[PDB]
Amino acid sequence: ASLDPKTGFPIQGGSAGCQPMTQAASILDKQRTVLAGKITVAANKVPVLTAAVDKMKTAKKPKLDRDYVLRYSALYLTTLVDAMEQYCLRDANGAKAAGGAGLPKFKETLKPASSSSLYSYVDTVKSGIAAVSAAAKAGDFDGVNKAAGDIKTAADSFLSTANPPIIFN
Amino acid sequence: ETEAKDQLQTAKGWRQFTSGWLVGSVGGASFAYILISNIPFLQTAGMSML
Amino acid sequence: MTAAYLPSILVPIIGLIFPGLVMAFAFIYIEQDE
Amino acid sequence: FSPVPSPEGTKETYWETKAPSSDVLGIGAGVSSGNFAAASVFAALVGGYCTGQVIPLTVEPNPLFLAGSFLLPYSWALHVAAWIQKNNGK
Amino acid sequence: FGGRGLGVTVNAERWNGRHAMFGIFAMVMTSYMKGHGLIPDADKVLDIAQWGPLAAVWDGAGNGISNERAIILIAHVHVLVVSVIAAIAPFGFQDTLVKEKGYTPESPAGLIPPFKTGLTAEAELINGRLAMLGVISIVTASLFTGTSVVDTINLGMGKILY
Amino acid sequence: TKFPKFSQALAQDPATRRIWYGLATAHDLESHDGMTEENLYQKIFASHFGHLAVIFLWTSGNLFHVAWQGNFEQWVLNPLKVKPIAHAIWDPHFGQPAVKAFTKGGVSYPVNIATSGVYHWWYTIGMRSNTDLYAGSLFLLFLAGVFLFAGWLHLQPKFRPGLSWFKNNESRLNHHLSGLFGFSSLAWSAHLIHVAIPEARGQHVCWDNFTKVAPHPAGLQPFFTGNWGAYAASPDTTNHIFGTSEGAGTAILTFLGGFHPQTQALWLTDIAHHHLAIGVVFIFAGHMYRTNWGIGHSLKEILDAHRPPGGRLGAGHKGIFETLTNSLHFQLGLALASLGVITSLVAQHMYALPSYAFIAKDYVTQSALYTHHQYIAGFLMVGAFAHGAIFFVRDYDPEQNKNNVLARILDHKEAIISHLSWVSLFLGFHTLGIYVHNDVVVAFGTPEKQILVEPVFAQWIQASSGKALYGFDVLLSSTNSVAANASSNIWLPGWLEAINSGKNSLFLPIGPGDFLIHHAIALALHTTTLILVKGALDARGSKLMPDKKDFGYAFPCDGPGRGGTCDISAWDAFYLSMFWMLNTIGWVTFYWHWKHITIWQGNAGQFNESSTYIMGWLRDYLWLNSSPLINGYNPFGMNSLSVWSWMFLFGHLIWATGFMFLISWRGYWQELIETLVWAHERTPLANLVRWKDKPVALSIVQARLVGLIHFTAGYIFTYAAFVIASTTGKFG
Amino acid sequence: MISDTQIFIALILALVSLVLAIRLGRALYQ
Amino acid sequence: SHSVKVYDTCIGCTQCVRACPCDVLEMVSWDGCKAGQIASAPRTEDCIGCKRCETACPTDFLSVRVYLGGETTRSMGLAY
Ligand code: CLA
Ligand code: CLA
Ligand code: CLA
Ligand code: CLA
Ligand code: CLA
Ligand SMILES: CC1=CCCC(C)(C)[C@H]1/C=C/C(C)=C/C=C/C(C)=C/C=C/C=C(C)/C=C/C=C(C)/C=C/C1=C(C)CCCC1(C)C
Ligand SMILES: CC1=CCCC(C)(C)[C@H]1/C=C/C(C)=C/C=C/C(C)=C/C=C/C=C(C)/C=C/C=C(C)/C=C/C1=C(C)CCCC1(C)C
Ligand code: SF4
Ligand code: SF4
Ligand code: SF4
Repeated sequence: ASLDPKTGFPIQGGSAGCQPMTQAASILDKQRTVLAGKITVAANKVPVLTAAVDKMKTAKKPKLDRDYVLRYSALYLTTLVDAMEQYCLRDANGAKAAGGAGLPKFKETLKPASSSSLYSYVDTVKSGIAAVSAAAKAGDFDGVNKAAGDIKTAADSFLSTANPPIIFN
Repeated sequence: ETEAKDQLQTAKGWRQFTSGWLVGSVGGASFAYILISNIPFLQTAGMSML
Repeated sequence: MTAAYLPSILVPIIGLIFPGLVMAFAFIYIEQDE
Repeated sequence: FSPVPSPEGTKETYWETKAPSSDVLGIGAGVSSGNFAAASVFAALVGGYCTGQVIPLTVEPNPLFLAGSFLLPYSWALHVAAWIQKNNGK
Repeated sequence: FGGRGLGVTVNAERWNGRHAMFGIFAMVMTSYMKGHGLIPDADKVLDIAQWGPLAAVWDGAGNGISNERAIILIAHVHVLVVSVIAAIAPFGFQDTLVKEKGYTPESPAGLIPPFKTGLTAEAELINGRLAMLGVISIVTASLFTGTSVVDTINLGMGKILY
Repeated sequence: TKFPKFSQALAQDPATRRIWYGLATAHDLESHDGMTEENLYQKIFASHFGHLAVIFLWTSGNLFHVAWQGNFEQWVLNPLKVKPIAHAIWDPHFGQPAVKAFTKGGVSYPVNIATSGVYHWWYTIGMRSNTDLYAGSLFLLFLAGVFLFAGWLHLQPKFRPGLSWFKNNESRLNHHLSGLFGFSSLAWSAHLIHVAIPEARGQHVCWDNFTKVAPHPAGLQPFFTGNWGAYAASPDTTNHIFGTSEGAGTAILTFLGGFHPQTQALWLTDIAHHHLAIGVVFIFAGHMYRTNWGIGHSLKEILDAHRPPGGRLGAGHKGIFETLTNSLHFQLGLALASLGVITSLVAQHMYALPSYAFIAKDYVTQSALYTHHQYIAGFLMVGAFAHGAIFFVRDYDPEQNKNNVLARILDHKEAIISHLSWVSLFLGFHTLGIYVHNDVVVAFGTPEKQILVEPVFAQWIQASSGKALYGFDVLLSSTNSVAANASSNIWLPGWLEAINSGKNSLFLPIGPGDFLIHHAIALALHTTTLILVKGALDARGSKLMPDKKDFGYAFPCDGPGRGGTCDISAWDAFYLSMFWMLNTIGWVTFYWHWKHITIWQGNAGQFNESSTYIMGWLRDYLWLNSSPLINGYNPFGMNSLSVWSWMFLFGHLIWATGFMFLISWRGYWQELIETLVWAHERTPLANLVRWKDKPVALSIVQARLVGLIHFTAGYIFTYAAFVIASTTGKFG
Repeated sequence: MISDTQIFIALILALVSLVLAIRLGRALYQ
Repeated sequence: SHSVKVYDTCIGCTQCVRACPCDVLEMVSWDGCKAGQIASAPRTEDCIGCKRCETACPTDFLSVRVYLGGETTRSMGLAY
């Protein structure tokens, strides 16, 4: 019914029968639950960054770790945007993004991730990545904290409006 | 494997011996458990009097 | 840890049952004549 | 212990003479000793020139001078073949 | 080994059948048992101070086995000690797990044994094959659909257990 | 009576020797009853697929246990501060202080901290999350299954390779050079260029996007125009933070040289360009041999024609082709000598030129990896000489090898062995004498009197590569040199920065202590070679036993006659050289570890002053660094070094237990065992239980092997506990 | 993080590898 | 059992047979050596492998040659 906070897998089973032979879910829906689970893992790792930045600020001599903030951004924030862009792509063009147009390639000739109803949240997360990096260069601890919170709100908003089908399979 | 079972040094006799040893060992262990649980002196090392 | 139950379930099985069983079978195989 | 296979066309190359038979030159068995000696000197000069012109190596080296620089070690085997062919009367 | 009724034999088919019918009973019974909360202190995490390092699990919360899991395991230990005593020291009449080396292997049942409504061997084998398949069906259904095995047992029977 | 089904001589033995000898001869398929050559090569082929699968299951296990129980995602965020987790501990013998003491790594459960470096390797090659470590573990489980099925499949009657296939030397060499070495190095460049390079620069590339994400912005158009230098344009800046987009370039192939300034590892674009170069080279080398289309070389023709006309090698290599192909022991010896040199190269080049990001700041990992691969190196090199001895005993035919290089090596066997005896004695007398001279003079309060000899030849080599410390001004060290000018535009600026900076292990400063220890290693390598060479050359016979070949490779002795023939077999010279291998890898790893821990403190001068005498090695290395290790538990508590503290004692025990098998011999033990046989038969309630196999004392060769295994295992476990705990406890 | 289902997939593939290992060991043993 | 061989360099000195603790060796008529006799091994099943026969052999390379082989209760020297 939802996706696991850490592992991101389907959580509960809760004629659209979940059992494989009788599954009514498309491969597109299963790809969408995979992408949504990856979005869930990346978004739920935002509290870990918030806790780390609070530890940095409360130290006896406080310095922002640009390496930690930038590596966390590279490891989770970029991943969160790519997973959301792919979900937007599947929502807009449809089955074509699921492999209907073939192997992923340049000049894929399919509708872009933009023009999707859910794309505005992806723009919010992109602004969050830029703020996380800018604050890390500046040394502003509060900037990193608020920027991560903005990303967390945007990803939760994305999942809520998306209403992703959870395919236990 | 031999037909005769009247001796331990036979396949059937050692199987009967092992059967008896398991039943006796579980029963003896159980008997020790029942006795130690019931008797406070056995629960101690003999220092219950002290 | 996810599947934290598995170390409690497997480590005694792999560390006690596995050797006991394979030693028992290895003993039977080395001693047997035919 | 079992017959050891060799590719078809494998022939005997063990020698105790002054020079090995020209068959050890493979495809170059019929080349004259003058032709190897001239190819050897030509390869030494063009290989040494091509090597020398790109000794300060840049991120843009001339690919023809790199390929031509391989003629210097090739010239060594050419003059060994020249010696073998002169001592076989070729 | 194989000449003692072990391996892919009808003796092994019968014995694993008996264990799977008991296992289907035990799974149904534990589903009903924890659905009504009839296992005492089911969520209570056993303390290493009383039970030692065998109780540790490493689940982030609690770091110990729960009391429910320990209780089901102790039920299994009761029937395992019965199992060992029955394997090594069987009854006079009981079918034995390890048959004597020189024995007559019972004929394979075939695709279907003859149907006898009484407490017959053929009925045992039919129900046993069904129960072993049933164990696979429940274990796969729970695995595939991401539900607890107790829950899929309850769902199959129409929530009669709880 | 049927366990060694491959040996009727052992299967009719009524003693306990049958079990031991059946276990110890199990993999010697050549000696099995009724063994043909077809069946020998086909069982070796199938069991090589089983080794392939075991390696893949081991690697899948390391990946699975790190994906499941490790802190890889926490470590990749902050790789210099987080300690990598190998796997969790579930031990029901632990106390609650032990459980708390091992709960490091940022997790909630006891853990082992990994010294294998797999975190740094997986970080460098692209892996970012637990999902891709797990995906790698799954793929290796699939590959292990594929190679287990291949092993079974090539045992099936239609799929059984013939001996003509197994001895196709030219097709196997063509494919292993061009496919196994070359194309997989080229494919590894593709992995770096397509995956590891973009993910070192922040851009995720997986199977989900790698056909729609170009490694280079231009993208396969400069390659197909000859504009190859466009792939080196805009390299990674010195401001690059590994794993992120800041400071990142666009180049995918460079020859910058030196080290990435942050990770202190080789540039990944250098590594991608290395595997592309070495790939094309190996692929070209794999077109050397004639297979089916009339171009190429016959290996027979090359070997037959390489006889110098001066006659100094005799018949040269005539007949060496057949000997090699027919002899699996000659091949194993060449393979193991070759492999042993490489894993020594692996150990030496991975500490001086590390390729993995943020390793060489993991001092425990660097020490463990160097020690591990040098011990593997010593084992492989000793085994190469062992299988050369087995080759001479079992596979060498003198009539087929008349006046070859092999016959002429045997012809002067005494010149070879006596000159190895000379050089061993030469080095040993002087190196020990200089060390003892230094010890005696320092003891007498006169350190100045010490014979300290500078390692000028090696320093000249360092200077020739650009070290400016010694002021040699040779080649690269001299700014105005032909060598320096040539590499100036390509790799020299980075290399000079790397070599001259003292922050790395590249061409570490060498002084008198380094000279003395290198000479000690020379004595050790020469003495292990003397024992092994004496074993190989005298394998087939000696004045003491002329017909030694008729007895095999491993036999106890020829009895007490002719003065005494203990340890006369070629196996027994393997046995004796195994101690000398352990001693030399001991000297090598003691030297490496002491020099590195002193440099890592910032106190390299402490090695410089104390390494020139042996009490400096005893007090300042073994005694000084023992203290965190032997205090891993004490009456005041324990910490996470308790396991190494227990392993260190465990190694001392095994090692000493080995002495029992090596000093005390069979007749004593058989006379003990006969009194125990009497006692068991005469004891009431105990004589109801009877052995099926008559208890005998271990054999002479078996006990030499058991003592050697115990000695060796004690050696490994003691040093592994020391090298890991002293480095962990010190962190420097 | 790794799911329990992901661990079960790994255990399935390792069981398949165990069966193939048994089959290779029996074939090598003859 | 062990395999015990006698080579034609045997001078018929009878010493290896005297050394034999297990009556493995005996003397047979042979015209090859001056003594008119050569050692023989018709009882190598009793051979324990002690190699006392090899020690007693005065030939430069022992004419009597014990090759330790399969072990039995007899060749292991087992009184149990
Ligand atoms: C060959 C590499 C290898 C090694 C050395 C280990 C080592 C260990 N594993 Mg295993 N493991 C591996 C691979 C490996 N793992 C793989 C590939 C998987 C994925 C299926 C697992 C899954 C796994 C689980 C789920 C658990 C362990 C656990 C453990 C620990 C306790 C032993 C145990 O219960 O085993 C149980 C292991 C299995 C049932 C899986 C089989 C392991 C491999 C595939 C067998 C390969 C054998 C080898 C290649 C050759 C065998 C012959 C040999 C005797 C000569 C121990 C640290 C336990 C743990 O973490 O406790 C702390 C635990 O609960 N492992
Ligand atoms: C490698 C794996 C391994 C594992 C998982 C264990 C597990 C355990 N050991 Mg350890 N042990 C091992 C290897 C292992 N042992 C080895 C190699 C040695 C020799 C050095 C020892 C020597 C040792 C000693 C000396 C002691 C233990 C004890 C214990 C118990 C922990 C204490 C506790 O909570 O008491 C609670 C323990 C119990 C309630 C006992 C449960 C009995 C089990 C469940 C019955 C199993 C039936 C049996 C395995 C049938 C097998 C037949 C055969 C064919 C396999 C626990 C059962 C202690 C112990 O015995 O505890 C009393 C103890 O005193 N161990
Ligand atoms: C392209 C074709 C090809 C390829 C890829 C292979 C591949 C292989 N064959 Mg060969 N083979 C071929 C064609 C081929 N074969 C042909 C045509 C024949 C018939 C004439 C044979 C006949 C044959 C026999 C008879 C045997 C093999 C064997 C093997 C296996 C070698 C064992 C191993 O793991 O080495 C792997 C080696 C490497 C990966 C390269 C070594 C790298 C060197 C040592 C150092 C490099 C270090 C580098 C930094 C690595 C770092 C790793 C990382 C941790 C840093 C290997 C899988 C053997 C085997 O095991 O059977 C299964 C065997 O017995 N083959
Ligand atoms: C003065 C007599 C003498 C001479 C000329 C040689 C000559 C040689 N020996 Mg030496 N050797 C000798 C005595 C001698 N040996 C003695 C007494 C021993 C027993 C300790 C040895 C033990 C020995 C070994 C173990 C080795 C040699 C080796 C060698 C050779 C290399 C040269 C070398 O480095 O010497 C090295 C010399 C030694 C290691 C020992 C020196 C022993 C003392 C100093 C000499 C004895 C003096 C003698 C009593 C003079 C009395 C004469 C007086 C009454 C007038 C060479 C054939 C080596 C070889 O074979 O390499 C090719 C080698 O490995 N020898
Ligand atoms: C500290 C321990 C130690 C030492 C010093 C040696 C020393 C030596 N071993 Mg031995 N060895 C050892 C342990 C040791 N081994 C162990 C544990 C094993 C495992 C079984 C072996 C197995 C082994 C084999 C199998 C071989 C050696 C060989 C050698 C020689 C190699 C060095 C050399 O050639 O010249 C160095 C010479 C020395 C170090 C001798 C020291 C000089 C003495 C002390 C002069 C002192 C004179 C003084 C006045 C005497 C006072 C006596 C007093 C009563 C008056 C040398 C004799 C090899 C050999 O003989 O090659 C020629 C060889 O084949 N060793
Ligand atoms: C040395 C050796 C000897 C001989 C030669 C040799 C072969 C070459 C070599 C190789 C040795 C090798 C390669 C040895 C390899 C040994 C291996 C790979 C052992 C793997 C064991 C895995 C197990 C027991 C997992 C079982 C999972 C289960 C039961 C899960 C089930 C399930 C769960 C819960 C979830 C899904 C549903 C169900 C199905 C219900
Ligand atoms: C015992 C036995 C019996 C018979 C069978 C058998 C198995 C074959 C045998 C075993 C034999 C065994 C076990 C043999 C073991 C043999 C071994 C280990 C040989 C090692 C060879 C290393 C060489 C030649 C290094 C050369 C480096 C060079 C030239 C570097 C040059 C340089 C470069 C390029 C760069 C730097 C500058 C300089 C310095 C100029
Ligand atoms: S002692 Fe042991 S080894 Fe040395 S000879 Fe006598 S028997 Fe052979
Ligand atoms: S001892 Fe040697 S020589 Fe004398 S008899 Fe026996 S064998 Fe012949
Ligand atoms: S070995 Fe001992 S027993 Fe066997 S023959 Fe020679 S002497 Fe007689």
